[PDB]
Amino acid sequence: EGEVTELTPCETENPMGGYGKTISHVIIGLKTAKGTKQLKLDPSIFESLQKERVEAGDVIYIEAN
Amino acid sequence: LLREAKITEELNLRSLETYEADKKKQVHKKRKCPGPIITYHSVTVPLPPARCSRTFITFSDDAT
Amino acid sequence: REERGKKEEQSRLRRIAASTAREIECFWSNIEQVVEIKLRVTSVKFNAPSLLYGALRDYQKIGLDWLAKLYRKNLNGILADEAGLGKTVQIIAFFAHLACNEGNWGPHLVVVRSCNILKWELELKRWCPGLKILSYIGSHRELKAKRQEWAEPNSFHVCITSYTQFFRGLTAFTRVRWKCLVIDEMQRVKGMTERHWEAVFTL
Amino acid sequence: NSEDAVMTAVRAWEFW
Amino acid sequence: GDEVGALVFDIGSYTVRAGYAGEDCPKVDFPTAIGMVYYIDTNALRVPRENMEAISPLKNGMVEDWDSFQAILDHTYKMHVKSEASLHPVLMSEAPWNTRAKREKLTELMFEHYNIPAFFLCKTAVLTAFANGRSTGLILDSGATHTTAIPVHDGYVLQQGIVKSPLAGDFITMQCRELFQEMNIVTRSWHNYMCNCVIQDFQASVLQVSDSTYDEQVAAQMPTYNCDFGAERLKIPEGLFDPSNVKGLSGNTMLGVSHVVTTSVGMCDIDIRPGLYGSVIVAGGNTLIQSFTDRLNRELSQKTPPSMRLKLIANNTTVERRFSSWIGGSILASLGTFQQMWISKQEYE
Ligand SMILES: Nc1ncnc2c1ncn2[C@@H]1O[C@H](COP(=O)(O)OP(=O)(O)O)[C@@H](O)[C@H]1O
Repeated sequence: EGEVTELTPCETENPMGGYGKTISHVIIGLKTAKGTKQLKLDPSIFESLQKERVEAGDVIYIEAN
Repeated sequence: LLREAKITEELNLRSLETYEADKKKQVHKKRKCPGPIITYHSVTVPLPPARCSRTFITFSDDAT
Repeated sequence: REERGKKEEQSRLRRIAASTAREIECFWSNIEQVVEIKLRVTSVKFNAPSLLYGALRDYQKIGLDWLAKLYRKNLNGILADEAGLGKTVQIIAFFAHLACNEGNWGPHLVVVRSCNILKWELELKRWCPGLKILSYIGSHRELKAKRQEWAEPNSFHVCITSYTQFFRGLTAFTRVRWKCLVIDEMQRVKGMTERHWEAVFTL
Repeated sequence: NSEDAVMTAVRAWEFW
Repeated sequence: GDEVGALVFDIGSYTVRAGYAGEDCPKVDFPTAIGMVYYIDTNALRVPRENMEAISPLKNGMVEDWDSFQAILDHTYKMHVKSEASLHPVLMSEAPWNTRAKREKLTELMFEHYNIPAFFLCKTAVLTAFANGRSTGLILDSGATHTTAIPVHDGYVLQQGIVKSPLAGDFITMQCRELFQEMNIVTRSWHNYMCNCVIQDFQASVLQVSDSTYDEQVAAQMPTYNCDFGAERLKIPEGLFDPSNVKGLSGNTMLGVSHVVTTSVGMCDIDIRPGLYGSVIVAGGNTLIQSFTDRLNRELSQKTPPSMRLKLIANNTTVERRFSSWIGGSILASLGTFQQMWISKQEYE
């Protein structure tokens, strides 16, 4: 948990296929009272992020598994 | 010369008569796609042999 | 940030160009597919297997060997074998050997029944494909267009003609020279009172 | 052979 | 399959092509050289009016005189297109590698003077590739001002692998001159233009390319006065492919068509050279020479790595190869992307 700072580091398209635009990882900048710690979570979760109103500056409750 | 000419001619005729594709249907499906299609793609990649799974998400256009 | 923005602009231009290219290529492929769909729908035995793609059977090869004397000794005989052995394949192998051994091709003719024209050309294309063959349809208009490339050029070396069509164009076939005149199922050529005899004699 | 080059490129991307 | 009625233009160095989209042949075709004292048409080439200077808007493949460009565009829209230039999109055909300033100037001039509602331009190699019906390939163009091997991958010019050789309008306009003078022979610019025209006629008439290194050849006659030319006609075309073959009038080094293709393919990145070698495309006006594609094919086979396919396009028999760019441009404005990927009237404003 912590204040989120969403950012997607652009990555080359799937190397197994052609070229284009893809996202291999999604970094979330969870900031807690003790400090800050960015998490390079799986990109498939991006759907959940967009589902809820997860904007930069709110507290999110992430689950490990 | 004329020999290879007739060979290629009858080979083309045989190909035509035997043609009496799924890739073309996939390309048609692509045509029908409005264009902003996001593809969820995950493949097994190496680190049975030791390996792992990697996830990729391709975005067609910058709008999405 | 600046260099990544430059690279991303370049990649976006590349991707727009690639999308336009994919679209134009897909439209061209659709057009080509439509066009293709509209168009389409004391016996020496030493034979050369060059250009013989269709596999032949042992007895077929033996028969081919026995008949090598005809072309080599300038003889002619009847080939009366029970149906199911593929005499057409044997004649195709003979036509292939005539070229594999000697460099002479010449224009050939093959008389086939109306209900066997397609079958014969199909077998030709299947067994020993490499050849130039032409069909005979539309005695009124279509044939006139096909007979515009026979005099000067050797557009075809083998021809699959029909019985009924000879009697209406004897003045045309008798002009061009031919080497082999094949006629199958002579049962229709057993009556002397018929006009077919004198029509095929002067060839 | 093509799949071999594809997986080699994937391994190169993994190392990168 | 929507059609809006766009006029596809192509400012060539020898002949400008123009016509409505959806056609399989350029309806407009006439010399591009402008005769200024200010007449731009075959009539201008014919009318022997007062002192006239023969120049062209293109110079080294780049528009230099914008006045002549405006003049030719206006003359086209007035007489050839016979329609007002304010209710019809335009698909301009730029050079193989156009500059930022040139494209900006073209777009500004268009949107200001002509007020075209939609104006877009793309490379020529991609247009030719689309006309041939293939995305990936190697375009080998030989125009009246330059020859370039443009490797294209998915309809985009690989600017890193481009190349060029001095083969241009100067191919035989001055070599064939001396070749004829060997036996015997309104301003100076107009005289040179007429000389180039008659030399191009002689080219299209008798010039032929050999299948191998230069060798003896029988003689052939043709009027212009009449004369019989021996193997001389088979000598100059030799310089297109092999520099060593033409040792007397080819300098010390020269990148022939085959060498140009090899260099263009070698400069490209890996994972795409097989596709380029497999689908090779030729273009230009010099490709119309007799036995040109034959020699090109039978020579590139020797200079080909192992297990690399070499399948070119057998369209040289038809004269439409020179207009492949115009055919691609015309068929381009008959798609759905014409409405999706395109420049509208309010994108630059
Ligand atoms: N800058 C250019 N880029 C590409 N192609 C060109 C260019 N300029 C001219 N061409 C084409 O090349 C041709 C050159 O004509 P030319 O080769 O002398 O005719 P031919 O050889 O058929 O007698 C022209 O017809 C023209 O359409």
